[PDB]
Amino acid sequence: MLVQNLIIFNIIGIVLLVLLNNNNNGILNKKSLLTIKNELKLKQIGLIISIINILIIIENWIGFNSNYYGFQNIERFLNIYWGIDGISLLLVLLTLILGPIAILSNWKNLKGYYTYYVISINMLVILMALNFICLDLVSFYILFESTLAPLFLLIGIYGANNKNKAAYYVLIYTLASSLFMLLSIVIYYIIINSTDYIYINNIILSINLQSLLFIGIIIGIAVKTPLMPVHTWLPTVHSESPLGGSILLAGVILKLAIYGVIRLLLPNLSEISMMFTPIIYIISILTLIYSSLITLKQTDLKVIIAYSSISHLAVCMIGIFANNLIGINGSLILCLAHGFVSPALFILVGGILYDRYHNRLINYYQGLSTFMPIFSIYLVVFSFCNTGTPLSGNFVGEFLSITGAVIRHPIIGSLTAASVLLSACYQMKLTNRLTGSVFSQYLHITNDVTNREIFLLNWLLIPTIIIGIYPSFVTNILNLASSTLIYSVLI
Amino acid sequence: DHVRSPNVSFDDIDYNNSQDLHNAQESLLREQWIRVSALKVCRKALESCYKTSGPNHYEDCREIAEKYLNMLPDHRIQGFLGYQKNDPSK
Amino acid sequence: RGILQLFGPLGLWKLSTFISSKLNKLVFLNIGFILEIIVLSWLLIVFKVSLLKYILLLIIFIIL
Amino acid sequence: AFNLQLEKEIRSKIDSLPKLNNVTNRKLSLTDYLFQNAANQALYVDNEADLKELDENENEGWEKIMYVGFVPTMILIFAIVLFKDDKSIDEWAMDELLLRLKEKNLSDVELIDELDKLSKSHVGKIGASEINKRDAVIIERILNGEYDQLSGLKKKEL
Amino acid sequence: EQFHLPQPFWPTTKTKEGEYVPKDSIREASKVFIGSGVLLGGMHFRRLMQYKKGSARPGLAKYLNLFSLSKSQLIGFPVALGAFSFLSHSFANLQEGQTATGEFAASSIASLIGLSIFRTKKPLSSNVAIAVGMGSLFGFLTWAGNFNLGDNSYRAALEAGNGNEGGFDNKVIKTERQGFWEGVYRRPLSQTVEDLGEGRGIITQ
Amino acid sequence: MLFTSLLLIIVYGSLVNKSHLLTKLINRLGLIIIIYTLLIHLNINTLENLSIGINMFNNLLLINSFNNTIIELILIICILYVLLISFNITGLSIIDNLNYSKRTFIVIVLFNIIGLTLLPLVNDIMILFIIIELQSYSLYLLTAIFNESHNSTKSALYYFIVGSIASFIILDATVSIYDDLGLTNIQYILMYIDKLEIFDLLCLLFGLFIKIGLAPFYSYSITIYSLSPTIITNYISLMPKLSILTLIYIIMHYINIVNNTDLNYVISFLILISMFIGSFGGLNVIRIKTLLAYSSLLNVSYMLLAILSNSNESIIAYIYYIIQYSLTHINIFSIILVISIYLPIMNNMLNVMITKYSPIEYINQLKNLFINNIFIAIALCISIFSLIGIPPLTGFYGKYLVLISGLNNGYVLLSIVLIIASSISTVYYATILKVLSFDTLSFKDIISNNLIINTSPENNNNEIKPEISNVISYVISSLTLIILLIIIQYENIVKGAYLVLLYNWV
Ligand SMILES: CCCCCCCCCCCCCCCCCC(=O)OC[C@H](COP(=O)(O)OCCN)OC(=O)CCCCCCCCCCCCCCCCC
Ligand SMILES: CCCCCCCCCCCCCCCCCC(=O)OC[C@H](COP(=O)(O)OCCN)OC(=O)CCCCCCCCCCCCCCCCC
Ligand SMILES: CCCCCCCCCCCCCCCCCC(=O)OC[C@H](COP(=O)(O)OCCN)OC(=O)CCCCCCCCCCCCCCCCC
Ligand SMILES: CCCCCCCCCCCCCCCCCC(=O)OC[C@H](COP(=O)(O)OCCN)OC(=O)CCCCCCCCCCCCCCCCC
Ligand SMILES: CCCCCCCCCCCC(=O)OC[C@H](COP(=O)(O)OCC[N+](C)(C)C)OC(=O)CCCCCCCCCCC
Ligand SMILES: CCCCCCCCCCCC(=O)OC[C@H](COP(=O)(O)OCC[N+](C)(C)C)OC(=O)CCCCCCCCCCC
Repeated sequence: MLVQNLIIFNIIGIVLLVLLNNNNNGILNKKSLLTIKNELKLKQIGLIISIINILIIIENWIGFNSNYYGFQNIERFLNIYWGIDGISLLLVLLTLILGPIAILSNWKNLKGYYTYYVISINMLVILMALNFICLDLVSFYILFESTLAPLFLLIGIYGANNKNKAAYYVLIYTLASSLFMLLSIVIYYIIINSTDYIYINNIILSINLQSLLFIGIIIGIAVKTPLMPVHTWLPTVHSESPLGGSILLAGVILKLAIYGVIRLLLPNLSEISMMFTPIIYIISILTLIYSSLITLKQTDLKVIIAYSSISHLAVCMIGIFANNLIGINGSLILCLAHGFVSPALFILVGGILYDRYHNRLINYYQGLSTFMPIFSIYLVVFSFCNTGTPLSGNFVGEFLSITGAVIRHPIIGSLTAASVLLSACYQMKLTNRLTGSVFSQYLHITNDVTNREIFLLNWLLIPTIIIGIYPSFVTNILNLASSTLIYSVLI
Repeated sequence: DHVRSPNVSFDDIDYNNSQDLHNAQESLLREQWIRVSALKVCRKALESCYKTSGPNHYEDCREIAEKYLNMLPDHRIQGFLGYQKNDPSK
Repeated sequence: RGILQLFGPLGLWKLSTFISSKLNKLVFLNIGFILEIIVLSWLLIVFKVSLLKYILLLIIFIIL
Repeated sequence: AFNLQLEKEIRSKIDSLPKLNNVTNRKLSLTDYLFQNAANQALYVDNEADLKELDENENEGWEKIMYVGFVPTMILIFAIVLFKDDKSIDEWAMDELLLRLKEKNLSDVELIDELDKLSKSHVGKIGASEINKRDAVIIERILNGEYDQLSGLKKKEL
Repeated sequence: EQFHLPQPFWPTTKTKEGEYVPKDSIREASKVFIGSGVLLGGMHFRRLMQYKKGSARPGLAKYLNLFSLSKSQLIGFPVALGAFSFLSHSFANLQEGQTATGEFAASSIASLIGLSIFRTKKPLSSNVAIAVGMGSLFGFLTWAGNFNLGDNSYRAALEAGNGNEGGFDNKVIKTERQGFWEGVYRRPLSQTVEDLGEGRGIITQ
Repeated sequence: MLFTSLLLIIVYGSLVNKSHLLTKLINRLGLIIIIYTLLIHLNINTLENLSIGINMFNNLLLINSFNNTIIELILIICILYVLLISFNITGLSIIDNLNYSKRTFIVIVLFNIIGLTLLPLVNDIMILFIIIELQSYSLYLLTAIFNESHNSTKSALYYFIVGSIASFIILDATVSIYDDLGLTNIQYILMYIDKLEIFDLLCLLFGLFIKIGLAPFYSYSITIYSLSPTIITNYISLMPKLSILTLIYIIMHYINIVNNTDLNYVISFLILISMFIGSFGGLNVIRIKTLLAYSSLLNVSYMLLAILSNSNESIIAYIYYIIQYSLTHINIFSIILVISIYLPIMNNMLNVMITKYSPIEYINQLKNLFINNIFIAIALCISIFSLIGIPPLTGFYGKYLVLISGLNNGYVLLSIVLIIASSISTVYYATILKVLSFDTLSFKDIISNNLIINTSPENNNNEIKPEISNVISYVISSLTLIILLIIIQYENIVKGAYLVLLYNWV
């Protein structure tokens, strides 16, 4: 019911917006009536469609059993089996909640073609949401790569000055790396004749073949989180992509890599994952430490936030490769907490400052608290969330991820605690400068945060603190789903 | 109502039976969560004994503390994949 | 901005420009050029197959 | 509510000022954007561009959708995580542990007395808390024997 | 105890100890060196005849310039190919078989020897950069099993019963390790300890 | 039907007077002939009956369910191509009159269709040589149909010389086999498959590789496709590959009986080089047809990997890939022919000269297509994304099915190289999309009355005048939606490819 309704309804929504806005192309040269107020009616229809998608997952959430082991809502549609568990359910809801936020963040800061942008946003959201409910490797890859087509055009049309560089980077870094993941999927379909999740989870392959399959998949996953040294696409893509593209990229697209570990590595390549964990920890720890020190020297506001996202997703990778429930739950909570804080920091840095001054150079901004006090409150509040200050979901995710690493590997997992210091070094260096000293001589006094931008900031802050104070809303759903990923034989 | 664990071992089933392997996987998960429940109850006894005994906690709670330190290494979730995919006797 | 660009976009752009410039010089309408290549390929039939990797190394030398 | 007679007044008055860049009783309905003749739609925009030309950050057109569709959706999400009758695996396991204690000790007068008087809401509050309840024998029996059956599923040893 | 690292290597037939009669490296390199120098030198003097036959035709001259080899390339190419053949066979004899590391070493050295002859007017570091790139390509070629896995392919394994045609059965446990392309339902726990070792959740905590 | 109706059309064309309308109506008669040919062929040939393989004409020909599918595909694609010359592509006489100025255009196509359909059926070396000449000669005559064009004639000279050298190589291979065995029938030669020199058949494949533009013989095809008129380049770049690749598959099916791995290595060497040239070759080019020529070279390398592996998974891969690639090829050239109507007109640096044969010649003539026609621009984006291999488009399943067959046979290197080749070629595929759309916002509010389409008049100023003709618009709509929505019927289509057998049986 879920997948069938989520696809059929959105196709009707896509066709409806095309029919209304393209009925007058034929040398009418008219003035229409939907083109008024920057295509307000067409924007409103797409905004409504995004909210309705959140209602569809809710109807299937009411019947979700947290005390059932296995996939639920098992459905067949387009010759593909679709199912949900505790892990998938939360990631689907996170993906769909950000849909309205992506549209509303670009409500009035596009030069034109609002119908195209709204369709692409709703198209990106559904394809990413469907990626959490597929039940085979090939369906995972189809949805993993289908987002590249709209994302490539979204950046190149609505992007910043270096959009051409950013569009090529996202298309080539992600497509080339995922084709290595396709090689591993083809091998599974050749030797086992199926790519079904449950079917492949029960098969033990030779330790040499598991190594080759792990490397193929990890290449696709490592580029998309991203990890060092294949991370160089992300800062360029984030600084040039539109605000809605940055929100979806920083809120959902990066979380597909962690879900890739949960599906494509842990239950099917269990023996070889234990072998690779020290290598994963070394790569991730250096990803965390290097990205934090590199973030210090950055001079672009939207690139600083982009490098901040890489540091925290290294911690998510460390937690998910811990072989205990504490690390796995911590990595998942950190994924959800990051899914709200990171888009909020892009709205503050690339959606409020950029929409007023159209410059992302750090040297132009200081003392903003004198004439933008409301902006400074949200900037300061989200900065402490971004560094894992307690009472925030980020801390609960970070503390359990660090604890899970220590339990997994006491010696090298202890280096993960540098996230506490290093994240505060670069994040509070930027915030201390935007809110420090006299109001900048290079800026003219203008409006403070508007009602729309207050609304976006409030509804990204609220879930972060609710999860931070009472994470059992999330841990109860994840408890039985996460316990299946642990591999150990104690005697 | 309160569902119950379908006690089913990997050692007594054919994995080609999809529903039987599902039960053995669930059966092993539910027995590990109960041991986590038992460990927390034992830790509850340790905390109450420590608070009440005051300076007598070393002697009064000695066997409770000894039992908690023994159960802690293995009264945690281990997953079903480890025992499903490994035969200890071979 | 250093080694990850050399082993990345900037480095591959220079490699692509060098290779594509070589290949652009090989597309021109000339009877003698295509006849020589056709007759040269007949050596793959004559040569024993163990020599394929030496032909592969020789071809990469000619790219330079 | 196109009201073509009203636009003619609006269009004419802007003509009384030939210079450029030197109404609240107006509204449109959903059926107008699709059924007005091509001539009338042109007139409305020509006024709207010129009316806006003759001009903070409010009435942008999103407030109704987000506060009727989105905020209730998050409230419904908040309600579900609060008041949905869903057991987690850890909450199920504690209930199962108390159930097996009852079954192993049917002949126990003391234990079954506490188990029956131990209400379902305080099952997860066993120990020291504000609730005044008797679980001393219940805790005593759990510390005595092991009520899990994990040893019965691993039939292969070294 | 040794570290337990993953081993991502495609299956290859392993010669039994006492097998692998070595190949004469000098003799094999002699045939490649002499045969290449004869052809390259012979084709050089054949093209000089085409030059003399016509030099007022721009079409012929353009095509001849593409295939023209400099003097240092007419000597360097046979030397690089001869050194490659010698070093590839010499390392293969050392290792009782051909390995990707042996081919990486043989190709990079052969490239660097040739590059230092027909690319004299370039910095030394530039020639080493190409030689490392050339050596990596041939090492990758050997790692992937040359042009085809042959008898080690899954199709070959499936025809020999070493595939997964019959399916799986958990009651059957095998002391010997499964085939490269074979999958099983359950494994001996001793094999897991051999692969992973004890520690972080295997046997002990 | 083809042969009988060709004779009537040959005579009828020479009887009536010469006018553009009459040639256009004669082209429509050619459309009816191919449709009747398809209906008659479908009425008598069925996959279930032809599974065994049926000999015809004293065993000179051998049709099976694998051959039959390609014959129907050839007839279907030829139907779509004739719609281009039988209906208006743009509607403007300065551009469309070219397709109606040659009365022998339809005659040559019917001549070539006969050669295309018979070639996969050849069962004798004598008839193999005869048919491969019949197909080649018609291609030369089609390449030179515009004999008042300097580039068209120059291409036909290049085509004739290179294709005659390949034919001599093909003839020389068959003469060597006849000398060895004294036999001419393929099935008789199969009885001595273990004793004839198998590399005598590699020489036969080498001549076939020249005719499909494989590396190192890729140079002439890249040159010819760029110099020929866009209507000619559309046909000659696709049609020879449908038949020759099918014949190569059948020849490689016989070669695999003896399992000569040395022969497998030489072909793998040609595939490896063609991937390198196909991907790196297109990176620095400015002509769209030169870019598509490298795309053709790259997609042929992908299919030849499936042909080289030559297993049960290879039949499904090759059959599906050839069908979906033909539709993508047809769709792209249909759009390129249409969108010449949006070309700006002068009223200058680099002295760029554009001719009537190829109005769209450079990639940057596709600029602002996202503004001029959004639906067509999206249709072109969907096709280009299919060539890239973006799921769930048809091009994704083509690469997926090719990889399955290649990796199942142990071709680890070629599977990795093609996936690297796919990433490299994505750079120049994306450049088309960058030209189409990336400057939309910085150019949306501009006055463009200098287009070719603006030269057309208007009927009444009260009617609605469609900007693109009915037939060409419906074909682009149909093919684009098939490419986009293949996920709906992919399971049923691949089950059909399971039934196509080439002496599998059991
Ligand atoms: C800037 C953004 C704006 C937002 C900022 C403020 C965010 C809102 C703050 C609250 C966060 C939401 C978390 C509370 C939601 C309710 C959680 C809950 O369900 O409590 C259940 C609790 C035990 O559950 P149970 O025994 O099973 O009985 C209920 C059965 N349905 O049953 C109970 O006993 C309920 C007890 C609730 C106590 C009030 C909680 C409010 C927070 C105060 C405590 C916070 C922790 C203390 C921190 C102080 C600083 C260290
Ligand atoms: C009286 C004298 C008569 C001379 C007749 C020959 C005319 C001169 C031509 C020079 C010799 C080269 C051709 C030699 C024969 C063809 C190769 C061959 O068949 O192998 C012979 C030779 C020895 O190998 P052998 O092991 O004895 O033969 C198998 C025995 N079971 O194997 C070899 O080692 C031959 C050397 C080949 C290696 C160099 C060629 C590769 C580098 C140059 C490439 C040329 C251009 C590339 C062409 C392909 C382009 C796509
Ligand atoms: C004996 C005569 C010489 C042998 C010629 C062999 C011809 C057939 C071999 C296949 C290559 C077909 C490409 C077209 C043939 C090239 C014709 C030619 O030789 O011209 C040389 C050409 C011009 O280079 P240039 O230095 O500027 O001109 C010389 C100036 N005096 O320089 C070139 O650009 C040639 C390189 C063309 C690109 C070929 C690359 C193929 C792929 C090789 C790498 C394979 C990738 C996989 C690697 C991993 C495995 C190790
Ligand atoms: C963590 C991220 C990982 C992802 C990164 C993966 C890519 C790693 C590869 C990095 C290597 C490329 C980057 C450096 C290349 C720079 C090229 C160059 O600068 O040209 C060198 C030279 C021309 O000289 P020039 O550039 O003008 O001046 C010298 C400047 N010092 O000309 C040359 O010497 C160039 C060498 C000639 C070409 C050799 C061709 C070898 C075969 C092609 C290589 C690729 C093979 C692919 C095979 C499948 C293709 C389908
Ligand atoms: C869930 C599966 C959905 C699949 C269907 C995709 C949508 C089809 C749109 C066709 C109609 C059309 O081209 O219409 C154009 C519309 C709206 O443009 P507009 O602003 O009104 O145009 C301007 C007109 N003015 C000037 C009058 C205002 O653009 C879209 O819709 C864009 C969506 C597709 C972008 C991503 C392409 C990726 C291709 C490969 C996908 C894997
Ligand atoms: C396999 C491990 C994971 C790697 C994933 C893939 C990363 C590929 C590198 C990024 C390239 C990129 O983004 O291409 C985009 C760049 C843009 O360059 P630019 O910034 O505009 O500078 C260039 C212009 N200048 C210098 C004048 C300012 O085009 C290129 O350079 C063109 C070369 C394309 C080569 C692509 C091959 C990909 C092979 C992948 C497997 C080896």
